[PDB]
Amino acid sequence: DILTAIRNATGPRPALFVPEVSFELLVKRQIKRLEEPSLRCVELVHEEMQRIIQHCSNYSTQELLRFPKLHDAIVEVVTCLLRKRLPVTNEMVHNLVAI
Amino acid sequence: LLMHHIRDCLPELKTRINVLAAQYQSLLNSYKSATLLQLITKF
Repeated sequence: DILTAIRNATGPRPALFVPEVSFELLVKRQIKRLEEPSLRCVELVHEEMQRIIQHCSNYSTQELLRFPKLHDAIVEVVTCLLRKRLPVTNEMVHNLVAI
Repeated sequence: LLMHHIRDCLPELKTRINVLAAQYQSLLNSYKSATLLQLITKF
């Protein structure tokens, strides 16, 4: 790959300076590898939030256990809110990376 | 009484379903004239 990049930089006519296009492409490709850590962190945070919510509902709200319908409604509302917010967070992260 | 016994384990099933739904949603993040023009420009 390095030899191919050098040959492309040299071009048909003689030359020594490396065009900035190749460097820009290489650095962009290297930076693009940082997307997966962001997705993994977002997934871990979402799972931790879900676990915290479940623990609070089961344990921190012993009184709420007497009304299982209210608990189910609250869980459904929280899940819907998290599902709605997830794409917004992903888009925000993508925009921040692209900036 | 049977329903009360069932409810003793329903929260675990609900949590598992929520986790599965969250994973499925996460997997959904990434998996004609305009397209032709873009391909021509790229070429």
